[PDB]
Amino acid sequence: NPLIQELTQEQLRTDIPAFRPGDTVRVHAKVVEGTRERIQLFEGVVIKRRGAGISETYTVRKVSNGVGVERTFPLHTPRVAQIEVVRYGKVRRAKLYYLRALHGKAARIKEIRR
RNA sequence: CCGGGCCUUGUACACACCGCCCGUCACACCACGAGAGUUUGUAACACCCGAAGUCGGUGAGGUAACCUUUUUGGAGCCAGCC
Ligand SMILES: [Mg+2]
Ligand SMILES: [Mg+2]
Repeated sequence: NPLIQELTQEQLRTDIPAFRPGDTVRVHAKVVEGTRERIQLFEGVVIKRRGAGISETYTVRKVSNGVGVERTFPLHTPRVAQIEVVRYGKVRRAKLYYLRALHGKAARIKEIRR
């Protein structure tokens, strides 16, 4: 594990803010077609971060057209150019898996301003 | 017994009782009903969820007009939230 950290330190990334579960975040996710490269903004609430160092992943939930969507990303990708936090929600949890069963007015996170 | 004539009478008969005519069945057609159910539609009702929008309450964030010091603070407004 020390060797692991020493190896993976260079591919670790530092443009990340210290965001949490509960807080809304936009991901500038770039997708690749081979001929073009398009960034698209996936906004959503963060249900979980999990992992250590470079195995750290986080998921982001959205409700596009009445269909709950849930998109996991590794934290340290070159294919995610920016991670904009836009609300600092308050929760008493780390894993917000209760949000999968709710819809809308009950699935609302209480913003803090901090 | 048959036939004929005269009166009268009843009749749903009038090529006039060798008349008329009821009902079932067979055949063909038509329309309708009931029917295990199946399929559409309307209109409400009881709950759940709930867009936009008005209204109400908040608004430590943002804010050229107003008052203030002018060096900034306020009033008000807005985003946003409920
Ligand atoms: Mg006879
Ligand atoms: Mg019928």
